[PDB]
Amino acid sequence: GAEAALAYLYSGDAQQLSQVNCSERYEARGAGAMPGLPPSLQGAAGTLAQAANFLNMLLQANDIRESSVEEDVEWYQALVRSVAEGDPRVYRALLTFNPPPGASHLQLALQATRTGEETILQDLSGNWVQEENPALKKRVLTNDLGSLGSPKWPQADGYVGDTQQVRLSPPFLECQEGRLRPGWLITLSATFYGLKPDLSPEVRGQVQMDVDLQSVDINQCASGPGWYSNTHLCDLNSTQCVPLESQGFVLGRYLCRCR
Amino acid sequence: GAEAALAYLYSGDAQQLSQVNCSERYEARGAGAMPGLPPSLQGAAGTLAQAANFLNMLLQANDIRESSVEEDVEWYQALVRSVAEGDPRVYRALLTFNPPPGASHLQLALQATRTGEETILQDLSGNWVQEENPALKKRVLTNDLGSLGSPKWPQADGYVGDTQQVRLSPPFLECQEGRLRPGWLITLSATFYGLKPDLSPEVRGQVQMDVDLQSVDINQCASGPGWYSNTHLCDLNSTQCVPLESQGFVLGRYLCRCR
Amino acid sequence: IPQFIGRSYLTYDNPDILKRVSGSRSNVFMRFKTTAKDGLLLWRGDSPMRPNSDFISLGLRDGALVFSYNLGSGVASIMVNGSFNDGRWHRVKAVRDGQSGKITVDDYGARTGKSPGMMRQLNINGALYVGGMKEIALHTNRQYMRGLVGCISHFTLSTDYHISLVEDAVDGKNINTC
Amino acid sequence: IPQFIGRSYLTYDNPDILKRVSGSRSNVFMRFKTTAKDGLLLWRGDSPMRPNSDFISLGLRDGALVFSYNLGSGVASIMVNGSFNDGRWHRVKAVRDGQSGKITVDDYGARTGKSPGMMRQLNINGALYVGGMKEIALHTNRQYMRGLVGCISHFTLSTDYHISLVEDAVDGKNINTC
Repeated sequence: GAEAALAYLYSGDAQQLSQVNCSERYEARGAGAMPGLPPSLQGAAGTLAQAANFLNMLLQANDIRESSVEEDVEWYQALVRSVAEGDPRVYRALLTFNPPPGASHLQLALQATRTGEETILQDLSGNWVQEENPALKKRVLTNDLGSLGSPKWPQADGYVGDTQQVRLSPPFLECQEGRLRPGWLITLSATFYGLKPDLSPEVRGQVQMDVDLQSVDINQCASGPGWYSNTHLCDLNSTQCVPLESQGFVLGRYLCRCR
Repeated sequence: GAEAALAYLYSGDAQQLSQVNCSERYEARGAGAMPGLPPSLQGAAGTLAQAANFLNMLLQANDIRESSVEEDVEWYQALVRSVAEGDPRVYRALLTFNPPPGASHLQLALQATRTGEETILQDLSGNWVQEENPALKKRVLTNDLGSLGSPKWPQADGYVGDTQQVRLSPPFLECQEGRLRPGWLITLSATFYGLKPDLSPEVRGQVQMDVDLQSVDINQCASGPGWYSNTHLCDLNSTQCVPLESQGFVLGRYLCRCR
Repeated sequence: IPQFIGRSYLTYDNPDILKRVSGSRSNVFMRFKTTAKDGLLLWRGDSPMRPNSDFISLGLRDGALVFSYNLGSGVASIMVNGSFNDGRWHRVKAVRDGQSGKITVDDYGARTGKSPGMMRQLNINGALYVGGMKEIALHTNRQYMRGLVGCISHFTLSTDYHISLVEDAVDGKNINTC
Repeated sequence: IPQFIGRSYLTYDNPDILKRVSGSRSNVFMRFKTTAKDGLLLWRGDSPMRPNSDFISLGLRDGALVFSYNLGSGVASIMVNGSFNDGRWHRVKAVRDGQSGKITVDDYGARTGKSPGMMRQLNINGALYVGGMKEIALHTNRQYMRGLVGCISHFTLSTDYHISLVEDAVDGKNINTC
């Protein structure tokens, strides 16, 4: 639906439960402007590019760790319960090992779901059958000689990404059984990297976040790293406006009179 | 030494290798002001309070994971090789499991050490014998029912901290065999929490960072979240100054003439 | 002794094993395996006079591991339940804090066992029997009268002192073929 | 078959096991154990005519696991070295990519094995022998003429198809007592 969706942007708060029977995700086809990680979402893309490194140096040093992921499912139940806390505004936190190459099933994808003072954990591996849906990589030479008795290899080379490669998503709101929940979320992604036995662009994995944007203060008639920026529709006399509220994520609710 | 130390702050760059035979760590006994995490050190204290959560929900759900830490020493060799990359200005990254309660030795402390395009890993467990050297904790109710077949427990309660509890350290520079290295570092800390079999203030562990501050631009005669702030020693005519450089971490090198 | 078959008992002599159990803490990491419905795996406890004998225990009553630390004033009967009677390996960890500890099984969960009576720190003399006792019926406990079977393994007591089960004993039998 | 003692061989029939090996990929997770200096653990390879027989292998030459995948045009002789001749369990993983793969041992490190001759994708017919072969000297390989011992374990081929080593076979001997 779009009849309610739009009139949910403009002063749509929850007005009579803006439900339209659904199966889709209404994106924001406007000046979302793809801001580029507002400094508020700077803790998040930090804690989400570390949990893509802890799993980046653990599948690149002992490759047998890619064939026993169903017996080590006590160590991956502590990551997705950590990504689910890299911010005080979180909805989900989700890990999806990719299917084995040239295969079908998804192989062990979890999910945590903040519900206030709680975090519920589920296995959505029997639903996302066949995965229902290379980068800026700089080598970091692993070196081991420290009189360590646990490993027995001098030197090997891994691949590591950073915290300015987390990907964004145009703001959306999904529908729950068909009855749109009003939240205006946004998703942040990442990507593991095992070792292909020549190179290392093999992308097995992904870890994702869901953040709530119904508490940020959009700013139509100013200039900043916000989402809708300088979008004011002033029928200008001489262009004197005033954004006047502590509004949430409501587009076009300034006051352009300012005589 | 302090004769060289001070004349290393003021325009001391590496002037004739400011070495004085040493065994100590010269701190900064001045207006370091304890700024409060300048927004530049905001990625760091993010990636360092996640690796204190991944180890916070893994020793609070399966307590036998506290009695086999020397056989699981392939999973803790991937953390300290991740904390060592939560920033582009890093020197070390160090994990120290505390000694077993009522015991002596340190029990498996590692260290990574950035050296450009490298990271060296060592076991400093035979040196820090006898550990040579409760918080703001909010409960997060672990809930498990997701048709998971890997665990078999409905509900239990853990403890979790956040990314505004990373601790600071007054800027210092240490001495290497006695010959002070000029770096002006700073350390960021953290803390695990296992389960005492009544409560959960048992603090077994710590993960630490070392950051280089010889590239930040100190600002004596302005106002901000910097380290030495509004420290200008203007023999004021009417207090018109000018901080004039892109200086590093050099105290008192403005120009207070500005007639 | 790995690979018990019968009433094979096992005592201990080293004054270091005799001391880590006695105190305000206790740990065990017995990686046992069994095909029985009762038994005894650890019975450090002084000469049992009138029931109070400051005894510790780790039984396997009818598929229910029962950490049974006592101080005389108050008994403790912590318990887990499952398929422990038959099958394969199982990882125990019977932590204590003087008055409180778990019986944490492999993954079931930390079934905490708060059960003091008034006091703490009374763990007292006696040898550390593992896997049984030459005769156990006459002893005041009289609960682990049989079931002394299994194929025991790693036994790192007090989270530091890794122990070998034949290298530090003085008695027993039948190291192999279970 | 767990617990080989002698020349115990083992063949396979299921057309799913016969297909995951043949292709542009291969995986193994044999958790074996041995007290020998040679042997054979996997010999899928068609009737060996003139040496090129598109054979794969996983030997234990004098304490040196040797992934020996072949395509006819070019042999491969990947190798690790250690104390594999005697001792306890060991975790293999012989990944392939059509022309390149590891022989990753427990923790030694991924000794990569780039060794094609010109081409790829020629894995061809024949049964999947594990642990040996009824007679191996007459076969063109003639390298794994003895050492067919050990006590084999988990064998999850192609990272999906978990396989039982007696439930899907047609031959062999002596399941227990190694």
